[PDB]
Amino acid sequence: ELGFFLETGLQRAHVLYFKNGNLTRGVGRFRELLRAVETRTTQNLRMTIARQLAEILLRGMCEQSYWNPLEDPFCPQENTEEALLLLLISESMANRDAVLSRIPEHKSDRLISLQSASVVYDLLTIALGRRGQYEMLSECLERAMKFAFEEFHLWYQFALSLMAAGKSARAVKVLKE
Amino acid sequence: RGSQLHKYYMKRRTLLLSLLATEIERLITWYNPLSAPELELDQAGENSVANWRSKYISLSEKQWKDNVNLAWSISPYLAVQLPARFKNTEAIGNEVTRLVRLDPGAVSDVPEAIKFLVTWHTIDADAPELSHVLCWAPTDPPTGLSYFSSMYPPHPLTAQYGVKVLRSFPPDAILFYIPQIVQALRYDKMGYVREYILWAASKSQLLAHQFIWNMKTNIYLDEEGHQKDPDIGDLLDQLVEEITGSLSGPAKDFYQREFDFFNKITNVSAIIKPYPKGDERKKACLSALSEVKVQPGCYLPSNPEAIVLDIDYKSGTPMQSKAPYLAKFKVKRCGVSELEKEGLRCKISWQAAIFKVGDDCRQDMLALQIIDLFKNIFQLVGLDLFVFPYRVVATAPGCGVIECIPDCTSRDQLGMYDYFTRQYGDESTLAFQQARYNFIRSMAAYSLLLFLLQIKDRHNGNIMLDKKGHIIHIDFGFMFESSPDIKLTDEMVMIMGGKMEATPFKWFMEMCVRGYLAVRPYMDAVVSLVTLMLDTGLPCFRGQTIKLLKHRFSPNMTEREAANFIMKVIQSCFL
Repeated sequence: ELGFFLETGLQRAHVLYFKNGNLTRGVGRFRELLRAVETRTTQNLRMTIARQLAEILLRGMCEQSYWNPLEDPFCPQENTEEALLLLLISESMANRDAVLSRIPEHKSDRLISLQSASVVYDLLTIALGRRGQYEMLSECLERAMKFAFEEFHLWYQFALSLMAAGKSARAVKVLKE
Repeated sequence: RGSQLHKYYMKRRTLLLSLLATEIERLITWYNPLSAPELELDQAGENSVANWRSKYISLSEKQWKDNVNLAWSISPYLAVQLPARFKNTEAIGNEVTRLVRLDPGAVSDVPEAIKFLVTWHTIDADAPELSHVLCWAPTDPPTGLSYFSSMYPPHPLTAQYGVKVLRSFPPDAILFYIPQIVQALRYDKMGYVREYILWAASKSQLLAHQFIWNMKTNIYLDEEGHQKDPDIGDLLDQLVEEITGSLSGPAKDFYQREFDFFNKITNVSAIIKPYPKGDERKKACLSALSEVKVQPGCYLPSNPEAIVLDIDYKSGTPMQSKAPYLAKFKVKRCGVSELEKEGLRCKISWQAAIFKVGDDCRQDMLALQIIDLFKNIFQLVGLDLFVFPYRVVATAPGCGVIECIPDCTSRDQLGMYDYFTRQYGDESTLAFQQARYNFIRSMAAYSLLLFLLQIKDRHNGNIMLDKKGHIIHIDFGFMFESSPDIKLTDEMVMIMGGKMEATPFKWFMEMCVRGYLAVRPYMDAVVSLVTLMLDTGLPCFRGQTIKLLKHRFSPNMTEREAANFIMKVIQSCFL
């Protein structure tokens, strides 16, 4: 049903991999674990591993030190492409566990959900901004705008993205708010 | 280029002709309500206008969906206002909805433009995209509360829009609209309504008192109270416990003073309850009133815009019928903000109040709200009618405070033609004509009101005739489902001139027609207000009231036809 130490045995391997500097074998094992077909019991595991892989690939190495998942140094050809695909799938099947700002008496789960949304959209922004693509970024933040009710960060980022894309009046209204 | 300009001018000429014809027809309809062949106008052009009206009314659904396109090409605002100038075709609404859904940023005129966008689908409940309602302007409160009703499925963006529009008004409006806000808590899937309630209650003070009264009254189901509401009783009680106690200081002192004074004035009736009817009850109540002490700084909740000064210690009098009793308080009116200053720091008239225990006092509140809205509409337009909004408050299950009009003279307890003559002289004096005018002014308004609200089972005991000559209706308890649509005997018909061809009869008819025409366009607010109360399970709401109320307004008909219908109804309502 749901054991306790099998996940420990699965995870300490890559923990040792990336704490002893075995970056290549660690990322290879991460990729192979992602290659497993998802079931109803591995969604959070693939969440965590996908997020960590996206981070390490974005801030770990250059473009000239990467090869396709099938080969060994849809088929991605460059690292930001696979990172973007990972971010899209993660956000797409993440958007259905939201809490939607109820706050009747409990807040902690809402805080965790807001943290996860903030970090995923932060990686999306940092990935898409460098390549000078602003339209899809603006649409992404516009879709994301549902969660926020009294949070400054998303309003500020949405206003900046709108003003940097060409549209002005909407930027003016958001800036007024 | 010739042909380009030729069509470019011809199409706009046709559109302008149609619009001008419609405007002229509406204006001439408002000019004289009745046909009145003696009061005519130029005959030549009217025939051409009518022929053009028939010609443009004879077209089909095609070549009619393109006029919307042309109007949007000219300017979006004209296209938005196009359906208001009624054209008996639903394609205009669908085309306008499609056009605005394609790009909604062009129009940001608050009142009517959002109703073409807010419903992506009325009940289908899908497609949550392109709904950037954060740019729109605030609307009237009644429209905003529709997003929490039993009509629209819940959605976060609509809830944010509603809280935004509700968070932009002075406290007087929400004080007026209080009884619906608490009932709106039934559908609060999120926590928006409750947190707004705490925020508002922490902001001001009088609204907090009205809160506490309302959830104290409505927590139970019956007047006596033996079963509680299984739906919302628990969190209602939780809110009552939470709101009080958080406040402190002078606010706490004011709350303690006012509530202790109200309890000490409420227990008097229960104390004098054991005494039976007769003089002994009067003596006991007078002794209790002498026992009653007053702490300065209190106020009468039925009129939160005044400060009480003193009482008449020898006026305690119960009424025939349970111990409802009368009182007289000499007070002074200052305002609202000044009342708040006086309450936190801690000309002159006399009013009569009635305290009642053992009956419901909510349908009267709803009727009073509707009457006040109608009076405001009539005052804004610029007509001359008369209604009196006597205040009524419910403080506990079965416990109510009713304000009374000083110098009340009930007709039944006080031959109408004979009394009019012997009191106001012959027909050739001034006071007789003034009394007749006031009689007509009150009668037309109240006949229209009763026809609209379908209040039945009326008798001669529900009518009060003041000294001036006006008439006032009371006891609207049976309404909307309970029981000749207009009461018309022979005595007032005689008084009003002796015949239906008398001039005052014509005045009465024209005033009624003009009032109906003026009051027609607020069905949306009326429907929202009635639907928000529909659920409470009163002995009136049985389910089918909404369709009948909507149909009685005649929403799909032009001005002349509506005037004809109302005149026919009035004529048929005579015996």
